[PDB]
Amino acid sequence: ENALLRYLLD
Amino acid sequence: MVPAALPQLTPTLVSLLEVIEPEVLYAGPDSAWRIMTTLNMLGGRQVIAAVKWAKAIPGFRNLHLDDQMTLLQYSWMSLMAFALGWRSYRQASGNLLCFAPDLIINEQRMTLPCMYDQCKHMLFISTELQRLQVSYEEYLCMKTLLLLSSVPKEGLKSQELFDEIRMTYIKELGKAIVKREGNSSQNWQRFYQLTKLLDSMHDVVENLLSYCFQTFLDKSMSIEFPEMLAEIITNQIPKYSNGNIKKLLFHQK
Ligand SMILES: C[C@@H]1C[C@H]2[C@@H]3CCC4=CC(=O)C=C[C@]4(C)[C@@]3(F)[C@@H](O)C[C@]2(C)[C@@]1(O)C(=O)CO
Repeated sequence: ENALLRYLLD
Repeated sequence: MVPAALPQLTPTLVSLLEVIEPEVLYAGPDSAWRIMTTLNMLGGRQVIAAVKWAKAIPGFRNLHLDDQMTLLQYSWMSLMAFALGWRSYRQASGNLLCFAPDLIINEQRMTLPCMYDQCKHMLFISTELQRLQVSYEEYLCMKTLLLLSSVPKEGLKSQELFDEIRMTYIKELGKAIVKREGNSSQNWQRFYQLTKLLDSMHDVVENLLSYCFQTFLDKSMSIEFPEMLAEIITNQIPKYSNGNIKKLLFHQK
């Protein structure tokens, strides 16, 4: 769903 | 002539805000439809920089991951619009929106058909920073507060920590004001004024998101958004439209 935001935040 | 060296960090939140603040992005048109797409493409890059910035803010990464994602989704437009107001205010060259050093929108372009109604809201921030003569330190504190200004109605998973973090930056804004060396009475008045300006950002943002969401959704309008922005907006809308976004206010209103 929020793969990009999640990736950036990890 | 001095040697190469990094400036001295001190044990204060504002000294850290200053070091972690991203550098201004360069963008790298006389039709509103084209201008809009260009602004969005810049915006997506500025938002990626903003996510990296938020992860450096003392306390942020200690919040539950869902909390972090929600705060960013709820506040990105506010952070982007406030920074746009700042760059425009610091240009001191009149009513001009300074999206990037190589992308300025002057009075002539701001009045193109379809542009004024959206540019006027962005310009409002600039004229307010100018009217209050906001200092860089005050601006950094206020900008951090915008990241912590819109929450889910049901509360965050890390609510207690969030409340502590928020109070930390409210005090830091107070320290930035005090530092200007006004008297006690001026300090009280200024805290009132800057918190009123923070509250007024909620209304500004409501005007901007209206354009953001409609232009994003109406695929027939052929206004493009980069991937990152598209994903955020896609997730934000449901929360926004369901009335889940609670605006924290300093003043009753
Ligand atoms: C009126 C809205 C608010 C506009 C945004 C206001 C905040 C901002 C500041 C910037 O430095 C770069 C992009 C953004 C983040 C923006 F300017 C572009 O995205 C286009 C934007 C969404 C808008 O013009 C659009 O809806 C056009 O599609």
